[PDB]
Amino acid sequence: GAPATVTEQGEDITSKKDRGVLKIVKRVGNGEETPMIGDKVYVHYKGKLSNGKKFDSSHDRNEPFVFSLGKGQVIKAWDIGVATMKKGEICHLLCKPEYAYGSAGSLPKIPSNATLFFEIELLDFKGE
Ligand SMILES: CC[C@H]1CCCC[C@]1(O)C(=O)C(=O)N1CCCC[C@H]1C(=O)O[C@H](CCc1ccc(OC)c(OC)c1)c1cccc(OCC(=O)O)c1
Repeated sequence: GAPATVTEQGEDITSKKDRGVLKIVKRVGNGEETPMIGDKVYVHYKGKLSNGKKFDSSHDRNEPFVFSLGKGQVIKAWDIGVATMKKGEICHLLCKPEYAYGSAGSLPKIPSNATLFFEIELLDFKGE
């Protein structure tokens, strides 16, 4: 499925090139530039365990997820990934536990040492 496609075809977007965060652009965004650090970003996402089991989706509450980019308000893979996106883009990310919830996890739904799949749609962003 989609996780396996990222494993097989994904671009390594980490600074360390350790395959910790892998990305495929699924829909090219029409936006010109990536958001700046600090900007308010508006996203819709689907989150799955590596095995494909759904754990959360913003589409279940019909509400975009909103955070400030690059401020450590979310897991490291998200700060890394969203920073590479343009407005309107949908990407798939595969995130090793070092760049997500590590040995601690996010219990009960996310276990220790989980590799996570996310589809992120960058709906919009506004300058810090
Ligand atoms: C099973 C995970 C669910 C649980 C219900 C809320 C969303 C959820 O956390 C999720 O789907 C998720 O895994 N997210 C949410 C979308 C952004 C990516 C990821 C996330 O970073 O969530 C943070 C978790 C807290 C966090 C923050 C910073 C971290 O590193 C610096 C970090 O590392 C382990 C962990 C998040 C942020 C804000 C709100 C939130 O949940 C809603 C709430 O608390 O009101 C969850």
